[PDB]
Amino acid sequence: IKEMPQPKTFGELKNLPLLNTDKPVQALMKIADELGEIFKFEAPGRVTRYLSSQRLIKEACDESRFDKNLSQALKFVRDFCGDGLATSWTHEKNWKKAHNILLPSFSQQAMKGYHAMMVDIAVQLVQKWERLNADEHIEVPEDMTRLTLDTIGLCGFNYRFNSFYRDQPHPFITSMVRAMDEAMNKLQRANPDDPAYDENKRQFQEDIKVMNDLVDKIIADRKASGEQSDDLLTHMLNGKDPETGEPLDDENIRYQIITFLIAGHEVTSGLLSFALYFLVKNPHVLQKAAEEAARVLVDPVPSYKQVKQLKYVGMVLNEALRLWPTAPAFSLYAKEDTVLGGEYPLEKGDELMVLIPQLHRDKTIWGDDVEEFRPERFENPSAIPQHAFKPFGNGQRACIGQQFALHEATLVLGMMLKHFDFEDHTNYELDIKETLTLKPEGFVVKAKSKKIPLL
Ligand code: HEM
Ligand SMILES: O=C(CCCCn1ccnc1)N[C@@H](Cc1ccccc1)C(=O)O
Repeated sequence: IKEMPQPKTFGELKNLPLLNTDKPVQALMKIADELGEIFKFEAPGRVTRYLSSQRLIKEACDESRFDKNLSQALKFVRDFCGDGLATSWTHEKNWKKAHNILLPSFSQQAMKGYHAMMVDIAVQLVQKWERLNADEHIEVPEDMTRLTLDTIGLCGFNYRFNSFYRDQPHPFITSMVRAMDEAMNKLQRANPDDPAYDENKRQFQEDIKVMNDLVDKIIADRKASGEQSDDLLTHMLNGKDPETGEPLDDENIRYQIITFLIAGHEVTSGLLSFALYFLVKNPHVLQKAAEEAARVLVDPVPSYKQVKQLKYVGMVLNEALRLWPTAPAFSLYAKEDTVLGGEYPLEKGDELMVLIPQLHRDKTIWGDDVEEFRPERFENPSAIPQHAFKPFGNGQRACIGQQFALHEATLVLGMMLKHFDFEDHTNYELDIKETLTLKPEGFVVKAKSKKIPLL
C-alpha cells in the first residue's frame, strides 16, 4: 500500500487555489510532471485523484469497477445541459433511453447522410479563404469555429447559423459562452450564496433562459411544420427507445440540442486548430498530408468514400488529439471497494480524474519523443496498448459524436490541404487558452491558393 503524493496546500482551502489560474489543465499537467502518475487533489468538501499513467488508467477504464462521475465542472454545466447525454448519470433513465435512440444517428452509416451538409459548410470555408486579398491572414480558431458551429447547426437541426456572414456571435452562442464561463468561474467560490454574486446568478439565469427559449422554439417550430428533414432533431422527435418503447420528451430533446451545440462548437474546432498548428510547425508532415489530399480528392468536392480514404489526414487528427485533446479530462467513481495498481486502495464512491493530455505523454507507451508530432504513431491501432489513447473518453460513456467530429474534421482539413499552401507568417508561439476546452489563442496563418476550382 503506497501513499499518494499531493501538491502544495493553502491551509483550509487545501489545493483549491491551484485551479485559480488562467490555465488549470496546463497547471495540472505540470503538477503531474512533478508528482508522477497519481496525486491526491483536495478542496473544501471534495477529494479526487488525478491519474496520468496508462498503467493506472487502463484499470480506471474497467467498466465493471468504475463508472462515469460528474466532475464539479459537469455538475455546473448540468444546470443548462440537464440530463442530456453528457451530463446524465449512467443510472438515470434518460441516459440509456437517449443513448439507444441516438446511436444510429451518430454512426458511420449516418455520416453518409450528413456528408452533403458538411460539404456545404466546408465549401464556404474554402471560398472565404480563396477570396482573401494578397497579404491578409486567417484567424484560425475563429474560422474553424465558424465551420464547426455551422456544421452541427445544419446537420443537427437544419438551422443555418451563417457564421461566415458575421463577426458578432449568435444570441444563443453569446449566452452559451457566458454560461460556460460562469460554470468555469464557479469552481472557486467559497460562499456561493454571498450577495456579492447575485449579479452572476441573475446573469446565469438570463443566459439559461435564453438558451432554453430559443431551443424550445426550434423544437416547437419543427413540430408545427411537419417537415421531416433527415437530421438529429427529426430522429429525436420520431425515434423510440427499443428497450422502454418510449420516445424522448421535449425537455430532454432541448437538453440534447444544447449539448450537441456546445460539443460542436470550440471542442471540435479546437481539433482543427491544433491540427493546422502542428502541420505548419512540421512542414514534412504537412507535405505528406497535402500529397494524400491531392491524390485522393480528385473531384471538385469530396465524396463520403474519399474522406474515408484520407488515411494520413486521419492520423494527423489523432496525433493532434494525442498532444492536445480538446476535452482534456473525464471523471470516474469506484462502483465498489477496489485496489488500483496493486498499491492504492479505493473505497466505493471514491473519485478519479483522468488527465488526458498527460496520459498521452506517457513515455513508457509512446517512447522518449512524446512531444514530437508524428502521425505515423497511429499507422496501426493494434500496436497501441489498451487505454493508451482516450481523447473521446471510455466505454459506454465515450463520445457519441466521435465519428461526426472526425468525419467533419477530415473532410475540411483534406480540402484545406488540397486548395492552399500555408505559411506560419508570424512564427506563432503556442498559447493555449482554456475554457472547459482548449484552443491555440491568436493562431494565425496565411493561405496561398493553389487555384484549384470547386467546379
Ligand atoms: C474532437 C471533438 C470531440 C472530442 C475530443 C470529444 C470528447 C468527448 C469526451 C472526452 C467525452 C466523455 C466525457 C466524460 O466522460 O465526461 C465526450 C462525450 C460526449 N460527446 Fe464528445 N467530443 C467531441 C465532439 C463531439 C461532438 C461533435 C458531439 C455531438 C455533436 C459530441 C457529443 C458528445 C456527447 C453527447 C457525449 C456524452 C456521451 C454519453 O455519455 O452518452 N462530442 N466527448
Ligand atoms: O480537473 C478538472 C478538468 C475539467 C475538465 C472538463 N472537461 C469538459 C470536457 N472535457 C473536459 N475538473 C475538476 C476541477 C476541480 C477539481 C477539484 C476540486 C474542484 C474542481 C472538476 O471539475 O471537479
